[PDB]
Amino acid sequence: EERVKKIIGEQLGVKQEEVTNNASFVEDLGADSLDTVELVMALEEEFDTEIPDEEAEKITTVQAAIDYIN
Amino acid sequence: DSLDTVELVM
Amino acid sequence: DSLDTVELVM
Amino acid sequence: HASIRLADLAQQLDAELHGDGDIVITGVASMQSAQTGHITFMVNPKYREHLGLCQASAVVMTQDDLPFAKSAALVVKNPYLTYARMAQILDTTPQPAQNIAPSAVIDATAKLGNNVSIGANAVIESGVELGDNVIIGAGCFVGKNSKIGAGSRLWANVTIYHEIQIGQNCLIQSGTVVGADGFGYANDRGNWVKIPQIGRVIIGDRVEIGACTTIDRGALDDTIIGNGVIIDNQCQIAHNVVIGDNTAVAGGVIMAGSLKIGRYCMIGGASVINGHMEICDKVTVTGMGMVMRPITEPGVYSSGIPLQPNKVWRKTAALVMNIDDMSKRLKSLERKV
Amino acid sequence: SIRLADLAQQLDAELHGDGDIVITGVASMQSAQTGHITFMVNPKYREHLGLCQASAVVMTQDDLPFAKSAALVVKNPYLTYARMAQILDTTPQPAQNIAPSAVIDATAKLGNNVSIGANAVIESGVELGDNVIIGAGCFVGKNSKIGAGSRLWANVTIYHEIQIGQNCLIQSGTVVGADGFGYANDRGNWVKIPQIGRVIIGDRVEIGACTTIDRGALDDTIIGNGVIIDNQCQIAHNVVIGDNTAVAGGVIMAGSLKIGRYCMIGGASVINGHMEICDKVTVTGMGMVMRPITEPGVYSSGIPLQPNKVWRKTAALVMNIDDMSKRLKSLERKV
Amino acid sequence: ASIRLADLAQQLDAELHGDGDIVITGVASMQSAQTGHITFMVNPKYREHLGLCQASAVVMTQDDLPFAKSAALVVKNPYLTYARMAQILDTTPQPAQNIAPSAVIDATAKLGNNVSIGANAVIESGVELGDNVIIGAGCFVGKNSKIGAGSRLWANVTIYHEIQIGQNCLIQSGTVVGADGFGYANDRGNWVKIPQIGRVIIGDRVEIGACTTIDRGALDDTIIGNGVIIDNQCQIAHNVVIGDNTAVAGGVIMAGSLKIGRYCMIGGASVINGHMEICDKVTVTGMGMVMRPITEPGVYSSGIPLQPNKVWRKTAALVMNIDDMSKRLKSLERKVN
Repeated sequence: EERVKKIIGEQLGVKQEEVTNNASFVEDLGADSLDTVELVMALEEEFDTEIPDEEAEKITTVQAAIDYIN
Repeated sequence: DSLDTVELVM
Repeated sequence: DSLDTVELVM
Repeated sequence: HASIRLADLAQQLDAELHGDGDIVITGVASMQSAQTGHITFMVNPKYREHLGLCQASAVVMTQDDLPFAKSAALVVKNPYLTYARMAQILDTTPQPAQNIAPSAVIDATAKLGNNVSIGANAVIESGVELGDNVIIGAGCFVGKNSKIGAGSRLWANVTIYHEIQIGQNCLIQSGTVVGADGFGYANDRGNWVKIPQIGRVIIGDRVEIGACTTIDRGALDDTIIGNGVIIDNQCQIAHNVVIGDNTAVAGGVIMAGSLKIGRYCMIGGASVINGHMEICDKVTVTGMGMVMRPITEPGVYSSGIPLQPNKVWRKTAALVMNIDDMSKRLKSLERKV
Repeated sequence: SIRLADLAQQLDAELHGDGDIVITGVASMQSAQTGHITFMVNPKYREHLGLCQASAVVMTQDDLPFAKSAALVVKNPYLTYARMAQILDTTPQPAQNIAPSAVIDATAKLGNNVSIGANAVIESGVELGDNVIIGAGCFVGKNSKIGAGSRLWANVTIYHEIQIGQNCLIQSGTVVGADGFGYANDRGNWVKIPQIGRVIIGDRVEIGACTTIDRGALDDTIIGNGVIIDNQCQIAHNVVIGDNTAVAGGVIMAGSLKIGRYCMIGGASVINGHMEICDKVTVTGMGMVMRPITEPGVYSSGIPLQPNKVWRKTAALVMNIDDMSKRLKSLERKV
Repeated sequence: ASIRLADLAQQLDAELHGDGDIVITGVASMQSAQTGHITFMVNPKYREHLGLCQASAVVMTQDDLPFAKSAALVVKNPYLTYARMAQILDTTPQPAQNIAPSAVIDATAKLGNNVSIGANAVIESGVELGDNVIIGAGCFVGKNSKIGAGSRLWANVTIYHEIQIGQNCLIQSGTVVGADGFGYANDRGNWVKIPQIGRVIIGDRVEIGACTTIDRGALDDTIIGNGVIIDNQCQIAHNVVIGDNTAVAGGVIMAGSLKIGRYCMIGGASVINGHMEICDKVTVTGMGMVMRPITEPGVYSSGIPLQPNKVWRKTAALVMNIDDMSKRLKSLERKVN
């Protein structure tokens, strides 16, 4: 989880104290129009994988991020 | 249009 | 120019 | 107008007043600049912790913000819309002109309605009809047989050509030109031959147009701006463009000839739109959109590659321009495997 | 108003139908009523002729069988349309006679049949050729010269020492001869470079509305004969544009750009300065002209609209295209 | 006027290599220069052209000197020296001289010493024009606006109400300062106008080009810093703040509430998103699509340059289907591994 949360923290330009299990990228973490797509690409690299379009679409908050890799 | 044939051929 | 040397390396 | 009691304002705003209704409100101000007598508003709940800093006599807010108020509060559903309304009530914006200036040059055949104001050195041509309460700013030109509807207002140095129709309660900012010749020319063996542009511009009611915008007249039929349209500064609206009701055009948009835009659209700044095509209702184009093709389905549309540091961009540009050779190398690799 | 036979003769058209039909104006095919002449270029409109209410239609020999009215048969209907629209033009003049409210310097030289609109301002040393028309509220700066037959609409601004040729037309809001954007940098402070070059506009140049043509720094900004420029264009100092070139709306040219003859610059293109574009170049809309163009032809740039969802991906993949190159190459190394 | 080469050399802090008695009548380009003219060179590719140049004097550097074929003025910075000598030998006239009888000046307007107001200019109530201020013909200056000493407006400039302009500013024709910002609230599809009652505050030594529009603030002010230069056809939305000595080239579109730092250079036709900050000493190259804040100094660029049309078509179609391409790269990237 903390791995994901460091990536979400680094991309979105936030401090780890703001990455809440509840937090939505756009609403809570000031994600712009390219932010989540670039964040999903970031999780693609440090998790040596590939996220399908039917699924990344459902990755808009850190719970949805963590709950998918798990 | 200008792009339509290229897209089709693709 | 701005793109010449990059292109050269290519 | 000048002053208003808080309770009277709240009533006009259909707001729920919490605090002293006898408070005298003199104007609207930002949260950071508000002082005694000023009303401000809050939309984002982040500002809750800053209400202590704010020196307004009153704050427009929602029910949930109320326990955080550090002043008299006006409780409503939509603080931003309420702000628009109260700013209208407390508006300090002057008029472009008052009465008929002696230095205005007004043709004898021009028809003026009741309570028309015309500013210094403005020029009104023959056959012009100005509706009741029309205000023409200083140095404007209103060309032959043009019609400006009741309550419409032009700021200083606006140019209206001939046979133009402007509906009621429109507002046009300075520097704008409505009804210049469209860009019509036939090519005779390399030489350009002028096509007289004898259509008009028909602007609906409640249309707001920004500064230094150009709206050309039609070649034969008309350029048409539907009701409630808003157009920002530096826009180019070419001959025979039709814009549907309530559409918004942001600054610096370039529209080519014979474009039809539907209702309730939002065209983002510096978009460039192809002509002789249609954009259906409820379309949003984001800033700098390169609108090459027709748009038949509603939704948000975008184009463009955002900034990169110069060194990085050079590589990106060089690689994209070479993308056909990347697409080639991949087909061959796919073959091998 | 004109007789169809008389109009056809001025147009070098073959008249097929009643020469005595009276023509009162031009109209679109769909708006045309009795008394109106219209035209047709695209053969797909042939079917539409049967519902057209025009007294006459301009068309080609091939279209003639499909005609349902008097027809003017020509080789080039669009061009004929331009000519007939000129004959039947209802556009007023920007001014007639010399308005009493106009402020004209005593040293201004006026030719014959000059008309100047109300509240126009003509500076010292100005020369207005025969039949020049200056619209209401215009300013024409010191020692500027405007040639015979040229016309400015209302609220045009011409600076000092500007030369405009004959039979030109400039629409309202346009500014010709303002200072070029010349500054030297002195430890972060901008020091103005006075712009003492001029603008020279040739004959039969037509310029749209809210266009800005800056004067040169030392030598001149030059617009060749027969050039057409649309609205909202920016022509920087020391730009040279060749004869018969067309510049569409909202084009931004940078300093010392040289453009050849017979070019077509599409709307909202952005053109780098201190370089040359040769004759017969077409740049399509929104062109990013960064490099010199030495060969004739059609050039383009830009990625068109996509649904916002799709675009987001497209944009992110492009900004990361370098990584996408490295991985394509290592995957080649491997195999 | 005219000036002896030696006296010009002194005023420019230049080393005179040649006859100090030569009379300089004006500045000219190397190609057009004749006797009596002084020119300059910066690029060393022109050293070989020096034999053909007919200037009475050339401004150059120490390493250029052995190539001189005329009197020479040796300095550290020829381009800057050019700026200074051009100012000394400036032939540009003034927009106006004395107070024209046709100017319409409100009784309450206040004039400093040696103010010139051109023909048919219109000056509203409460206006303050400082010493040596020049207002060109056809200008409009709105209620209570204030223009600092030494500032000059060319013909047909529009200044709205409550605008403040510092000292020694210069504004070219067609420019509109202080029009309403593009402020509207949406009420069930109808746009409701938000009056814009902030102002525009322009610092000292600001130069603004022609047909540029700078909107007044909604509540607080649009702010242009000292020593800012803005070219033609620019749009500066409500509540933009521009830091000192920043340069804005032609046709830039700025959205509302953008803050730009000091010593920035914003290239022609850039489109800049609003409600964000650009820090100090940033350079954006022509046609930059500025979507995101810029926190670190340096040069930033965007855009894909021109290609022959048939090439562009493929480049476009492939870029557009780049997702289907990246996917195919991944599949193959797995099979091999």
